[PDB]
Amino acid sequence: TIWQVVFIAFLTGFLALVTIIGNILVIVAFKVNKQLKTVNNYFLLSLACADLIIGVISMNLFTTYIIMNRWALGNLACDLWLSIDYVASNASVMNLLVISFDRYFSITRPLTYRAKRTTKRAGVMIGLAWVISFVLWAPAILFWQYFVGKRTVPPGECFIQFLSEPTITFGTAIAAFYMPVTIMTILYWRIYKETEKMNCFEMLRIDEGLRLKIYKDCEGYYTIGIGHLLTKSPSLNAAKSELDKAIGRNTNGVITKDEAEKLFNQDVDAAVRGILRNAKLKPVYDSLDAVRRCALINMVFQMGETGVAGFTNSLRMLQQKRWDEAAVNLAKSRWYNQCPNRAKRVITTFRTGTWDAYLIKEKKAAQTLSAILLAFIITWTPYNIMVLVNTFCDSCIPKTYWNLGYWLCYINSTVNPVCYALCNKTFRTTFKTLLL
Ligand SMILES: C[N+]1(C)[C@@H]2C[C@@H](OC(=O)C(O)(c3cccs3)c3cccs3)C[C@H]1[C@@H]1O[C@@H]12
Repeated sequence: TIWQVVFIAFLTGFLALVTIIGNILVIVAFKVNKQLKTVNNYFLLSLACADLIIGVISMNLFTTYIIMNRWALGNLACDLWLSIDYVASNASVMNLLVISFDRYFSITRPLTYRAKRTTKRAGVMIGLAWVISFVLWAPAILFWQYFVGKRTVPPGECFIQFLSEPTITFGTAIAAFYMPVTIMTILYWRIYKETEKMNCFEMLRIDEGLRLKIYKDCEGYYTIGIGHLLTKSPSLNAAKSELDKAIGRNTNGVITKDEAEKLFNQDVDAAVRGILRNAKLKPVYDSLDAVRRCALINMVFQMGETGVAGFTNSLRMLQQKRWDEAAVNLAKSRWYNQCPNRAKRVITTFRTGTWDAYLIKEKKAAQTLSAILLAFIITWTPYNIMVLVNTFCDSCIPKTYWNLGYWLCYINSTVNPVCYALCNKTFRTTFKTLLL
């Protein structure tokens, strides 16, 4: 009978169609919307590119492989198929690594990486990923039968020769899947917790500013980098003494772009830990929303834990949601008189709720990473765990389970473009305007 084989093959063909029309919709949408011409979208573009080539070639040739239960198109066809397949998938997981380190460096490195990232740099990183994936797999497959001497793969099958042993296969699974997964997992949980601090920075870049030399605040106080007050005394000799105390060497005045970035984070974390430690700042910080929190930090980042602890009547109104009543309550202080230009933008935040005074695009959690990673894990885990199982025995895993797990790794490339439309609304309207 085996008509179910033809039926299932048609389903996989349908699945392959959904994959290729889903990925080409992403490619087209990116090149016609103009509003999606950002860096992170270009990473999703290449991810869609890798899913496209693996959804138009790999899924089709594997369908015929399980259909006729053999490989009857020579050895070169099998070698080139597995090469392109593995490279594309390895470029896919490296791309996921790129995205993971992308918006993580956008957090930890506001100046080194975040303030220096173009579409050209993205193409280099992606291009580098494909080159690495190429060198790792393509010569390893092709030039292996020309290395040992004779081909192990018999006419009628199609697999990898240097993955004969289950030990070397499991080792590759660790270094190419388990290791990237744990990293992306660690990074993601260090993004979801540290996404609120990204916008905390842009406020301090407007108020305090950025400079490598040593200047003076809106009152004549020595400060280097991003709002880091070295000292309060009008003496330059002792000002640099505190500067070199934070760096580690004789800067003789000026610093670099990475040093200023480092000294910035040392004062922000000290402020936040200065809020939680303080008995009059901790309940206030926990009574405000995540958006109103950076505004409070801006006060602590400047005045200090003590300076903000001197506003008793003010902190009481913040907890009691007396925003407009606290807006005028903060307009009667030395801070509002000495450096008033920035105070107008801080107080406005406490009475409205949004940062329309500072403008700045809002950034909340990782809306894209959660979908694509969970999809990537759930789909590929039944295969890699099966490799772990296959390692400690032989006939413990049937060929059917290998084919299914191989297909589960294929639907990963199918769900990935669907994850794009199941998140951002800009991708939604662009997938809707198309096709008409
Ligand atoms: C979807 N794939 C195309 C197929 C199944 C998956 O296989 C895996 O997840 C593996 O750990 C292994 C494949 C083979 C031995 S260990 C990876 C390989 C490369 C990057 S991760 C991922 C890729 C890989 O080509 C196979």
